[PDB]
Amino acid sequence: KLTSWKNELSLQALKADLDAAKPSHTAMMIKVK
Amino acid sequence: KESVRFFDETGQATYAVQTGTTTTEVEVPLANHPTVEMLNPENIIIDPSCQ
Amino acid sequence: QEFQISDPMRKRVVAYEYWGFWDIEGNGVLEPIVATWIGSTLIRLEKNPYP
Amino acid sequence: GDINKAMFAIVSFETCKADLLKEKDRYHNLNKIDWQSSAPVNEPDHATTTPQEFQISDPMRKRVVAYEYWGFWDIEGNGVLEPIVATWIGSTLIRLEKNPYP
Repeated sequence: KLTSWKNELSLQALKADLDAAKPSHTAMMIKVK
Repeated sequence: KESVRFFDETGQATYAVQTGTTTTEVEVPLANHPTVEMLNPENIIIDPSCQ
Repeated sequence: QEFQISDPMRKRVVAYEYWGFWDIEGNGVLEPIVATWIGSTLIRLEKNPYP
Repeated sequence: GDINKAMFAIVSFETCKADLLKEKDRYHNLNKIDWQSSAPVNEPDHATTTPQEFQISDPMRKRVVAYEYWGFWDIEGNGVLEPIVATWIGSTLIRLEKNPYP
């Protein structure tokens, strides 16, 4: 739709990688806090 | 400037006489410069599997 | 938290950018892309413009 | 007490399918393996900083643990050792060749 690629991204797939790394990032910020 | 412009293109020494003009459509550059910012570590997430 | 601007043009919103490598083609090669979405709506999807 | 006289060495490292696809002919039988098993979650013998709960939905960018065997082997019945490199993932041999480095 937005691009001509035959493997165009989807919003859920992009957000799937977001919350996947969220626990690791959240734990790191605890020591930063 | 037009005379030397044509000289650069072809090498022919030609006089330039202003006879007319037209309203063209151009795009004036503005704020064309790089930027650097410091990100809050809480607002950025990196791949844990980066080793 | 209580601050806001009445003008819709100057409204403050939060945006997310996704920078990384994705297999944009079925051949099996990763390519650098940049994606931006606001409010669970995709608005930008293109390859990395930087050289 | 000498690395030069060592006859074999095994190193475990993480990789992805896209990383393996960088070489178009170095690996064989890549399709037979599954991307759910042999994960870092299922390999307690491999130490890593990757979180145990972390995973990637994309099969291309899936994280898997791979083993490399570097050493000298008597690849011929004559009785002379030769340097070889072997790689296997999930109890499946995918790479077997001599040492390419000069």
